[PDB]
Amino acid sequence: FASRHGQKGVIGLIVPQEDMPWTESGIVPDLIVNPHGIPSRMTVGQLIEAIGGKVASLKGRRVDGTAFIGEPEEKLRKELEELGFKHTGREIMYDGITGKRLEADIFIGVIYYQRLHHMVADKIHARSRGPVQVLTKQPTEGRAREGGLRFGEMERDVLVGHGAAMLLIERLLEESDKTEVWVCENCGHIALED
Amino acid sequence: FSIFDHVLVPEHRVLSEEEKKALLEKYKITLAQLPQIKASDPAVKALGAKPGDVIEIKRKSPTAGVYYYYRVVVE
Amino acid sequence: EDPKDPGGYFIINGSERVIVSIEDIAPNRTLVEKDERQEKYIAKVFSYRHGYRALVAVERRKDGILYVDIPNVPKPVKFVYVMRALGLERDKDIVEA
Amino acid sequence: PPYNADFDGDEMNLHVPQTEEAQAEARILMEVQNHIISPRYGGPIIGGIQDHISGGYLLTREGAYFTRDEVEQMLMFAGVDITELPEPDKYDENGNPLWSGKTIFSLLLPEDLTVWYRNKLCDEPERCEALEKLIEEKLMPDPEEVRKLAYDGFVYIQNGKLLSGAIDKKAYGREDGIILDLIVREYGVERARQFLDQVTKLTIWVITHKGFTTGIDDEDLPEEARDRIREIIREAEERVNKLIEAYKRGELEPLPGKSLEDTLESLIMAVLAEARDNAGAVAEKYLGMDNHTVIMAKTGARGKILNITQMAALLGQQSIRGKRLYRGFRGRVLSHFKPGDLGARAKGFVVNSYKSGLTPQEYFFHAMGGREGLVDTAVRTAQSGYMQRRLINALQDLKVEYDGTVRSPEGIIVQFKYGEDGVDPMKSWRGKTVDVDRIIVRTLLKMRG
Amino acid sequence: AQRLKGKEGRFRGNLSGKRVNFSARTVISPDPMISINEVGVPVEVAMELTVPEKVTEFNIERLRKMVLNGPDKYPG
Amino acid sequence: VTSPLDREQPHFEARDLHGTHWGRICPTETPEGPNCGLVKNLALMAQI
Amino acid sequence: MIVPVRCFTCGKVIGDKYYEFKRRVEAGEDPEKVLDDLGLERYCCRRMLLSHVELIDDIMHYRVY
Amino acid sequence: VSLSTIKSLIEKKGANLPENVKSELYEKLKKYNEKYKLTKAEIEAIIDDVVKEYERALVEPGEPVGTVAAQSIGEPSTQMTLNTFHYAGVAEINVTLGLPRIIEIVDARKNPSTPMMTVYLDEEHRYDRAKAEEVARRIEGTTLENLARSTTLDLINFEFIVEIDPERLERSGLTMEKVVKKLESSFKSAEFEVDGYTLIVRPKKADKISDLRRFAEKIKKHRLKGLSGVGKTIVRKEGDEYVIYTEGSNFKQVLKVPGVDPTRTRTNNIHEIAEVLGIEAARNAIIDEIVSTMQEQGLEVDIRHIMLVADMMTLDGIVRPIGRHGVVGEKSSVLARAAFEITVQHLFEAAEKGEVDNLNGVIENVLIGQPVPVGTGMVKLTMKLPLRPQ
Amino acid sequence: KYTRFEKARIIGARALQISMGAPVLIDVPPGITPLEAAILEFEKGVIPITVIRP
Amino acid sequence: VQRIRQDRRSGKISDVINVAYYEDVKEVYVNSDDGRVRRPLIIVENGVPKLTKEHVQAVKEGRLKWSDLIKMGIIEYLDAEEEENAYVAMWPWEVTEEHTHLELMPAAILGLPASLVPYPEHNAAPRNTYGAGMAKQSLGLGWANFRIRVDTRGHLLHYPQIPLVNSRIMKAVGYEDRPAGQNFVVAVLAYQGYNMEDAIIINKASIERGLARSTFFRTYEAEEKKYLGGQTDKFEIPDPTVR
Ligand SMILES: [Mg+2]
Ligand SMILES: [Zn+2]
Ligand SMILES: [Zn+2]
Repeated sequence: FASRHGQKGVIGLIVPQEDMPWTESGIVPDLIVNPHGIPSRMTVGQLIEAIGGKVASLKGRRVDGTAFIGEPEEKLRKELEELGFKHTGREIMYDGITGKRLEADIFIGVIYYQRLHHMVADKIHARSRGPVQVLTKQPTEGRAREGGLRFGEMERDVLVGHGAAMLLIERLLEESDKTEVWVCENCGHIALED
Repeated sequence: FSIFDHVLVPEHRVLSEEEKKALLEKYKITLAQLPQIKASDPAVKALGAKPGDVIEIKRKSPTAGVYYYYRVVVE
Repeated sequence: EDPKDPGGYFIINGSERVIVSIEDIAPNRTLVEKDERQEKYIAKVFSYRHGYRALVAVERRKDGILYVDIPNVPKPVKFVYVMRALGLERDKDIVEA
Repeated sequence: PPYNADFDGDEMNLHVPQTEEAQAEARILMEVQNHIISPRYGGPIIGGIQDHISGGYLLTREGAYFTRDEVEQMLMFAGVDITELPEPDKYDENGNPLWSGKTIFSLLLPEDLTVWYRNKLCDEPERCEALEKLIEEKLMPDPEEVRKLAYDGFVYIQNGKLLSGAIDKKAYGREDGIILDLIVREYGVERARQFLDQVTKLTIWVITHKGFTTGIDDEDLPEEARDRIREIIREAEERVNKLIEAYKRGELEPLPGKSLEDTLESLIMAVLAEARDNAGAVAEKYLGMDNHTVIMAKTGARGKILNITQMAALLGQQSIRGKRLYRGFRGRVLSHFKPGDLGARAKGFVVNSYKSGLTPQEYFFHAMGGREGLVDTAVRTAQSGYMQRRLINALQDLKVEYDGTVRSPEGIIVQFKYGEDGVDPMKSWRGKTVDVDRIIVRTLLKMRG
Repeated sequence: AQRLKGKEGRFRGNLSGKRVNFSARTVISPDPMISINEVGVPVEVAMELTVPEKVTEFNIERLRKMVLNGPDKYPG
Repeated sequence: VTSPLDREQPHFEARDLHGTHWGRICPTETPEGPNCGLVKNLALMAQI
Repeated sequence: MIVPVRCFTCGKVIGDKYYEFKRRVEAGEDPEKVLDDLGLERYCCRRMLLSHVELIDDIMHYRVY
Repeated sequence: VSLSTIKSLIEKKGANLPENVKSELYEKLKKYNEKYKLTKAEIEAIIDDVVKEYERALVEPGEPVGTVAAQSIGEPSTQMTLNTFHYAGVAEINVTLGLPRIIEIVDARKNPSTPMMTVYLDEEHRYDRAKAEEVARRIEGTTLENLARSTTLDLINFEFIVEIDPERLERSGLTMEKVVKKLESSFKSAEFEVDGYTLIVRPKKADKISDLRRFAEKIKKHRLKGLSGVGKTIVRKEGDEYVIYTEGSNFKQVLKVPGVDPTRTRTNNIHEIAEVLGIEAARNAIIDEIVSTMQEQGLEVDIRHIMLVADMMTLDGIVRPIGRHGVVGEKSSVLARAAFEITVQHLFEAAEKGEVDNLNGVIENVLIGQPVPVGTGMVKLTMKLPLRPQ
Repeated sequence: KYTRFEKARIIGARALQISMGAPVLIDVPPGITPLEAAILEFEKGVIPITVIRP
Repeated sequence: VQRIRQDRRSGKISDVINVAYYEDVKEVYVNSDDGRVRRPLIIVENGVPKLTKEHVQAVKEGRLKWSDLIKMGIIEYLDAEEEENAYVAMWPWEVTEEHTHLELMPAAILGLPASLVPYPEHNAAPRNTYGAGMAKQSLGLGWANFRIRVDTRGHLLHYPQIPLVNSRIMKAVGYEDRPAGQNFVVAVLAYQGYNMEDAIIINKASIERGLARSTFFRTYEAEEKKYLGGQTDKFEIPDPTVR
């Protein structure tokens, strides 16, 4: 899920409704986001849109958010106070588990969010044995044809750096390709088995 | 002015036969398996050495106060 | 069809193909740059006729002598020489041109 | 942190070893708790991040107190095998008992740990100096004497009892972790794993049930601060204009080795950087410790002071490749300025903050600034990858022999003692071959006890 | 000459690295309730990947129970 | 609007946002990876 | 594509009130007064009626059998 | 206890410790004993604890330190910047930094992009500002075109004409008659007319239509005074000692200039230190350069990996690059070199020479599919067969 | 005494021996896997494999 | 250049002609070729814009169109060459005698997806770029024709909604008729450890009531090829005999 201010993420947990905290005015959040990404990302526009959405939904008409001529922040803050809420956009909530109000006032608003086409149902992929390519006799490529994941040379260097020789040989021979050949030690050439 | 007074240049000295053989025995190495120093190196000129000789270098590394590095002279 | 569809694309074997716009250098433009590697000054033009492109350049090397580069020419020819090849052989004509 | 992963769409692969020897290698060599200390610099790589540090600060800050139910629930949630609560720290009105955050946090530390240092929250060096003097005069101070001089900027632990200071990125954050670094070395990997799990869960519970948020009013500066910032900006702009006027009549002093134009540019940039720093100086001083954004920034959990001074006070100069913006029309960046204008505003100086909004010219200059960072990362990744591949192919097959020497596969000796002291950087005490001070101090406190 | 050169060539594409069996790939999500040395695995992946195990005198009953569970119950 | 250059090279001069781009090319809508700065989109005021 | 039956957050049924709101707001009556008349106090419900767009009417023209 | 007893105890049972460790332990024990009275048993226990920590901190045999060092250098390289600072600040000279500097050092470029030297004055002129300026004047070098306020290629009479600037004179205490004297000493049959902030040159060949400009530039480019290659110089104070930074580089000549402290002068060109001071000084310079470059970016990297890289590069008595024309190119294994770059050329060259690959490395063994000789791949095991259960 | 490489190698050899049919030298809880059986034998000190060092 | 400008504004010559002069080199450039990128601007004459209030009224009432404004000499297109000689003011209230043109709408310098972000000047540029890029990946009722479309892949959001805070450009461009998202009641709070490092937490009841519920489409294709020599494929139930 991603907002239009560049903030993106994945669903980490699905919470039952009675566990979610509720504002003392009767609002239950549809979504909860971490307050930690906001200062680093420096997306103040999302914080302004949060106020603007609730102001629009409370006054009954949409709010213009044009680039350089949209409704200023100070107008929205005063209008929110006019409607009976606090100008900071902070409301008192009660904890959904212990049933008692949180110590700090919580910023809550309405934000436009978009569902992206990167769904886990299309990304999950696992290969037990699968088929193999004709030439190199190695696992195929891609989810569509039961392919195997690429084990890059950087991974091999990581394995070497850990010193795991037997893990490396296991990953590199049995799982991908291995065979037995006849070698004539007299001349080194590969012998023929009839 | 000699290069040995510079802070970047450690102290070089020539190993005679006895310590050369002892060093070669303690690491179980032939003379060809040592780090090489050119006969055209300024330190080789200043100290005075011939090809096939072994130079002991006392380094002043930060990890260990004194560390001994050995190089074989080659033209 | 959807009335909101803007059009402006092609349908080839049932697939929708759209041609993006390439951003080229303006044709028949004399652009001057510094060849500091060989300490020269170069002017470049891209002459177009019937789609064909020809990169023609005139340069001044360290010697102060002008040389002209022409497509399908192995080494740059003398500027006065190639101008002479186009008639206008009079030296005063060169100086006035 | 070891995986450099964030949950914004990242995908990570999983492999299953198929043979018993491979499983044994993975189990013994590659366990996560084995690699708490990074081999690059001998410091922790696994540690608390973001909410862990923030919750630790909330728990261990001065004035924090908790009730019976909160203490029991948080201890049960953390997984601590406690069966009897300690003595209450203070009694609330109506007779309710209260427990301080220090007492609760002390139940996770090993019973005999002792350490003291200075954290990132140090702001009044006299307070820390007094505590250092008290500890130095006698290596075992009286706890009831330390608690009178307790200050959030100086962490001090006595026999597992946290007596002063507050949790910070220096406590168990990966870069500056000390408690975790001491535990992993003095008690083995398993105790460190247990400690890490318990502290993470405890801090998560604290931050969940205390409430932690940021809002649009976190950058609401008072009017006097805005007036001061505008004064600073106007003074800087006037200085730049005076410099340009002096330059235009040949009265400027040419700085050594530089062209006159370059001297003018360098002086202008110095003035503008000084102006932005001066604005940030008051922007920081007017936002106190009670602001959640300031808490997030000062403790090192997320962000830094530059983000705050950009959001609240001033964006400052925008530049590409270390020089002011010049890639526009002839003699001007945008057609909305007169040609030949060298003023600060006309070359990229943005006087607004993200909160107050950017005028279109400032917005265009900011986009110009951001594009350089985007392309810089894009090219730098490939260049670093190629250089690392060359290094890997160069140094792949070197190893430590049984005699201690590092030898090429052809038998050539590269080093007669690995690292010239023989100490593995991962096992080193932060680069140092051995930490003499820590050993002496811990031995003395052990025996003097 | 083309087969033996490049990132997709033999030496760097099929010798120094290759595609492997018994591997899975999916997105990650946070979970603070598990220990640092543990990873949460989907039940769909767990029933697809297998770990060959030999029958011994100390694990016969568990393997027998799993064989009885078949390839559809989770511990099968 | 797509530049015909090679993506792999740095091309620091070509990927930069020129001052004349005002009102002719969007300053923000650009790809993320190696195509950053080489693929661009016309602004709304643009006319060809 | 059609008006949802209940508000996503609280669950109050607001599926029947969309057409009434649209008609009254078109007639000229103040949208906030219309919403308050309908009994939608919490703004979670008011958002659902204010931001909804009717899109069933322009997809009905294409049929698949 | 007495300090002599402590010193004897440290060398008695802590004899295995590195020298810096034995000295640091003595210093710390001496410092602590006066503040807190230490007993004999406490000293013995402290020494035993230090020895135990050193024993448990040693490297495990079979550790693949090379790959770890390569990764510990490569990984921070994704965090460094490219644009550096590009600021002058009067007292500083612009030089390449960040990732390009590291690439330059590792590749051991023959001539760096921004050569720079740090010149330390001898005890004389070291602390005096004016005397340091005089020494810089001795070091600093210039040509004729720099001194020119303006230049006139007069064509009516075909004479070179130069307009002279007072500031270029006063930068060094140089005066016009000195410039004229060097002009007359370094060339013959040229006018070199002496005029107030003006000089005219008109030999017989330049007097005609063909040989004015070409000889004019040759005259214009001549140096009258100063060390060759040192374009600029800047003086600033570090601590209580003044030092000199220079544009360009000529390490050979600076060590002979009077007033310079030759025991402490450095240059950022590795191939100069190698030729002037030897291979070990080049190794130390490489280590210091890498340490400073990575430190300026705020990144923390342990010195040991840098020591490994430096020792690997400075191994054959020269300063080889890390790459195709260096350490990788010196590898004996054919397959190890082939897998890196230019595979076909290496394969055909090996076919010509009849080279033999002994599969002694890691890459070749991985290619074959047999255990590598690192980590657990070098351990050998034995057991006594008649095992009876208990 | 033991390097972690030696410990890993010894445990890997013991686990493979146990899986191939070698008897366990110590009593183990039922249902355990051969790798855990080898690890148990190890920390209990009953190891019949020794390491060669030059 | 003044003579040509007068004819171009009056209507004597085509509007595609652009003229600029360079004083230093004494050169005059006339451009009439194909492929130049231009922007419209209001002509400012003697410190007074040529656009008047009654012109705006006529445009609003539908009496006067944009092409008429072009032909009336009120608005002209400027390419890069001609803009070198211009001096454009940003806002009507900052126009003076020096200015030669007036900006129509500064907010329109952004691209089409970039116009979606509300209050874009309050975000850092990289974040705006990420948002503009991601705006092209979200689900929604892309086209009303989707049911009979034969695209390889497709999506359909069940309950798309109009953004409550939006730019007036999006209504003009027709985006509001085809929205691609929904309005969420969002609370900024560290609810647990399950939302750290940019993870988000969502309510179960709202999901069960039809929040962000979507449908995925995929089209398969099968040809009954006719080979050389008369052999051909056939649609049928495969008999057990066939290999
Ligand atoms: Mg990510
Ligand atoms: Zn044979
Ligand atoms: Zn509702």
